Amino acid sequence: HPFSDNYASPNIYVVNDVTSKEQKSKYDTIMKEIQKLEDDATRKALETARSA
Amino acid sequence: IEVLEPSVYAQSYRIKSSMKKATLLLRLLGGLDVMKAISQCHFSNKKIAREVAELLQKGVKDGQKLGLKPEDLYISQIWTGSDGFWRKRVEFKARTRIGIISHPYIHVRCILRTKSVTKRRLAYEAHLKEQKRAPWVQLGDKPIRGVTGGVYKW
Amino acid sequence: TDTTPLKLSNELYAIFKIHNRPYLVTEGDRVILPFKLKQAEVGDILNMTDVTTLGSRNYKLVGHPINTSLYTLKATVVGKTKRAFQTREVTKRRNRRVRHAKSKGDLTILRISELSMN
Amino acid sequence: QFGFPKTQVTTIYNKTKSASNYKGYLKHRDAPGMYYQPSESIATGSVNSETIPRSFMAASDPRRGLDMPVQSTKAKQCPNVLVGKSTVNGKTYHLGPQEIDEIRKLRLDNPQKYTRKFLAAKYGISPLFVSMVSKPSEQHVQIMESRLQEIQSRWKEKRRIAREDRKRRKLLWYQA
Amino acid sequence: VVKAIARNSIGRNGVGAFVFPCRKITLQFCNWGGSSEGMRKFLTSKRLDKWGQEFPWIQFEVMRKSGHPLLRAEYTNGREKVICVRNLNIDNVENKLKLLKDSDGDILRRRTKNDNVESLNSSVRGIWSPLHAAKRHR
Amino acid sequence: LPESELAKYKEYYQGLKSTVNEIPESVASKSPSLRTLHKRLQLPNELTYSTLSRCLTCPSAKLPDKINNPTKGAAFVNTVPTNKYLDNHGLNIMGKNLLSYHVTKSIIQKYPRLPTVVLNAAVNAYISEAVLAHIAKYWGIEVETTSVLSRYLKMEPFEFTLGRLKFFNNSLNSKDGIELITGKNFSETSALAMSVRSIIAAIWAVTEQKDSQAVYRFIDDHIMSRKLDITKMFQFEQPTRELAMLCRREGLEKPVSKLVAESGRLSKSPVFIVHVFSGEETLGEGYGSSLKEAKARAATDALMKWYCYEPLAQQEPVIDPGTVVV
RNA sequence: AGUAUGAAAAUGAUUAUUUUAUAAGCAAUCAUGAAUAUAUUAUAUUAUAUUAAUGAUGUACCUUUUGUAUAAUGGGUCAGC
RNA sequence: AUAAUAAUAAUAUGGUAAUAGAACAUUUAAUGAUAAUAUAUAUUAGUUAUUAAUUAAUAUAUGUAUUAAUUAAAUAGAGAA
Ligand SMILES: [Mg+2]
Ligand SMILES: [Mg+2]
Ligand SMILES: [Mg+2]
Ligand SMILES: [Mg+2]
Ligand SMILES: [Mg+2]
Ligand SMILES: [Mg+2]
Ligand SMILES: [Mg+2]
Ligand SMILES: [Mg+2]
Ligand SMILES: [Mg+2]
Ligand SMILES: [Mg+2]
Ligand SMILES: [Mg+2]
Ligand SMILES: [Mg+2]
Repeated sequence: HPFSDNYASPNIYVVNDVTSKEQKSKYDTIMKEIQKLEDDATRKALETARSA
Repeated sequence: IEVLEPSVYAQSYRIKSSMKKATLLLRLLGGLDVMKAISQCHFSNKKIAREVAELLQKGVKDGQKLGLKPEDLYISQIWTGSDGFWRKRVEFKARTRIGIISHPYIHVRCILRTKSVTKRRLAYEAHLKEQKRAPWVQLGDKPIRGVTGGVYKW
Repeated sequence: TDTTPLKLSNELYAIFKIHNRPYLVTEGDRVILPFKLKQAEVGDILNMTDVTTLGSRNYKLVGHPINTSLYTLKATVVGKTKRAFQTREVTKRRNRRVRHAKSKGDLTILRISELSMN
Repeated sequence: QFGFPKTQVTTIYNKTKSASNYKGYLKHRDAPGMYYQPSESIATGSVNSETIPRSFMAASDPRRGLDMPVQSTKAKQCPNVLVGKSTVNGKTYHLGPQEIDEIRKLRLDNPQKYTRKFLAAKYGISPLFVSMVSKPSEQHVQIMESRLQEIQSRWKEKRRIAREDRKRRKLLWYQA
Repeated sequence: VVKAIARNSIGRNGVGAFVFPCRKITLQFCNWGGSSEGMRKFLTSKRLDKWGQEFPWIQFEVMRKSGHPLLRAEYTNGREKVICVRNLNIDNVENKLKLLKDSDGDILRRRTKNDNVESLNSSVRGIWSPLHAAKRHR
Repeated sequence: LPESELAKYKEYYQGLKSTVNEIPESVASKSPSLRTLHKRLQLPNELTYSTLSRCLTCPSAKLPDKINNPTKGAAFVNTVPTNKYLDNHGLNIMGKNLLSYHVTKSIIQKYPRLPTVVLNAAVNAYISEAVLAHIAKYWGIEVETTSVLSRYLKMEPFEFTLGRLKFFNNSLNSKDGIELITGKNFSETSALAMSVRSIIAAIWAVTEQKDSQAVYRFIDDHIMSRKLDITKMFQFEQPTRELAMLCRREGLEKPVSKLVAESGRLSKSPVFIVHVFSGEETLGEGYGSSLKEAKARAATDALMKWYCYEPLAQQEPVIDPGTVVV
């Protein structure tokens, strides 16, 4: 389990091992959140329009 | 690019003839205008010719249906495949000798493209190539082929 | 030895010999030595201490190691790479076994950076 | 000048029978020192300092005084090639303004009767000069162009290609 | 008249300055996988650090991937050598790395007999001519 | 909802933006790519890593309305709005100026009396945009071809981002063979060129006082070291006339072409050697398959000799009387 | 002789690139022009790939033999066993 | 007092019948992470002194290895009947 800190030199670095599943999941979650937000806003706007 | 230029693809049914026989005729219809090809077929005294003509007609019809005008269509290429399941029969000869007769069945496929686009494009390409062509120079700088040797000979 | 007409010219070639193998170069050329150097690494610079012949279009200085005083010819090492891999197949004429003789010799690549009169 | 020994690019082998063989040249070795080896080659595409003529060097460049753009050939012997008549017998500026005007007028009037050659014959002067002086009626030019076009059309396939090749060659031969 | 026909300059890597041909090296390995044991050892062993110290113009990435262990190396010219170091030990891996570093990125290629020099400079002396020879033929 | 992933991402983005605005020194130092670049080109140590980072950062203020049409070809999701006072825009201009000056000067030194057009061409060859881009590529200045979101997902620090080149690059610009034609600002090559120029500018800035010629030396090592055969740049209309004019201008006898040697007349491929004499001084040798051709070649050779004259450093700076005009 | 799938080869037709109608032999190897194709570092005077200009070199493979280009044995090609 | 790698000097490295030593491919059993950004197979171009594996692009599967590696074994490798 190496890190960029372990190699005592600026040129050497370790790219982060973030599983390609976890990342995907995160992305999905973000998308969902966005949907919840934007859609909600749209709904609100619609309601406002209906009102007046 | 090749695929995009407007084409029509026509296929025969299971012709009862041998590939060789077919190709005997098909060699004649190489880059012919469809109508000309059809005419040729009409008058060719070979059994396969009828079917070929029919196929060509069908192709023309398809072209008409889908956008293209008969007088623009030429045979871009046309070929013979063996069709499926040829049935082998034994053919008994004198003494105990045995031949095995096989009854071949083929199919003719053609691709018709258009003189308006495809042919024009190829002509253009040819022209370009010609333009590119370096001239024959009398004292042309022909490279001194061979390795030098690390030593001047001049 | 009056070395003025070499001094005055703009184009100049040299025929230096590494391990007696003569290479004829101008500045900016890439010499492909057919062996691996251990003395020099990549990025190092070699001052050629054996130059058989310096030459302009019409004049040429010559001599068995001509004085290092007279010229400066120095090459930088760029690459140590091998020439492409080959399997020449060795066999006799009624013998089923074959001996695959593999070959991937090594090259050192130089670049003639400086080539001048001193 | 320099008093160097001069040499051919020598081979230990027979030059007549084996000049392309590199090994011979390699084998040959000459006594240490300076040498003069005249280049066995024309200096057409070259930009080498030992190729430039003294007249094109600045009056300061040390190479002027030195002797290595050698004048081996002598101009007395070499025949004039593709030269104008004005070069063989010097240029003349005899023709006045009135005469010039007249010539111009003539050109304007009848190009087929008073063609360039005819004009030249009349006034002891070059066709080129006449051309420079005076433009012919544009109609005539147009006609000529048309004729040229017709001629071109009349060509076969091969000839056109040949012409093109020739043109290309011509273009090339000013690169150097 | 004089008309200019366009052209571009050709880079000669070593004549002025010298850019170092190798730029990045990616040590690729796997936690699970006996083939990647030597690589793992190498990664562990301060050798990498030493290498970094030696050669700071070239950067060392260290990836974690499920397959065999690799040393993909990236060069100035653009090309990328890739050496799978399946089942090698520490020293062999190091040697491989060294090899990678030494090479310029250029593709491998068969050389003919004695094809040594490679110039883009017009011959100092001219190309021989029959008419401008010192010795005429017969 | 134990995790607000949109919030975290937003925070990350903000941080990135802040870093870009600053280009903090520590962060720059931490970046490996930048360090490698610095080592590679043997840059002077007065040049900081922040400066280097800045050089790689092209001016990207406001996201265009061309983004809103990914359906119409283009989408810009890689970049993050740059600081207006901390871009490479200023440096770039300076770099360009330097290139224009110095390269040109060098060319002049090499070849006095180089026809203006030819000189211009040479200059372009030395420092055209494409060439500069190529140089940049060689150096290893890579482009930020990864979306911010993607980066976040990966969980890579800002150092890496800093190390990369940063401009409004069209993600999805050559997919399915469709290329959205845009201005100079959105081309990769241009960006690369700018970066190159910026580096030079930076160098100049750092070494303006301690060692003024350092920048020039660097340029020579990198830009002027590149081979260009000046002989390949010329193309003459009717050179004979020009030659004659030149002769007239100078103190030379009128030039005359003359046959020196001839072989294979009456053949497919003959050889005619004609020299252009001015009295006795041969002014240009010229070979040809025809006489006319040979003559032309001779003239061309003469012209080349006149122009591409390369005087020594021991000479006193020679200044030509411009180009011959006819 | 299950059902799906199948860019496995041999084999046929066709198209493209290229070479080919003064040239003679295991059809390859090495040298070496030229033409074409591809290449998001061809910066090019670039690199690879394809291709019977041209030159040199070159008696198929196995078996059995003192010894095989042999006009001694064996094999039509490919796939499976 | 070992192993791995690298040096220096030296000696040795044709080979039928034959002897000796060391590897690789394929398939099955024991142990066994991982993942559609993954894998398997195929084509093309690279890479590693290369019957092998790996990289990139491409095509087809497949919610995914009897996968890496060490053992155990073999219906374990075919132009020769
Ligand atoms: Mg079927
Ligand atoms: Mg009967
Ligand atoms: Mg039969
Ligand atoms: Mg025997
Ligand atoms: Mg054998
Ligand atoms: Mg002989
Ligand atoms: Mg024999
Ligand atoms: Mg038989
Ligand atoms: Mg042995
Ligand atoms: Mg078996
Ligand atoms: Mg088999
Ligand atoms: Mg076999």
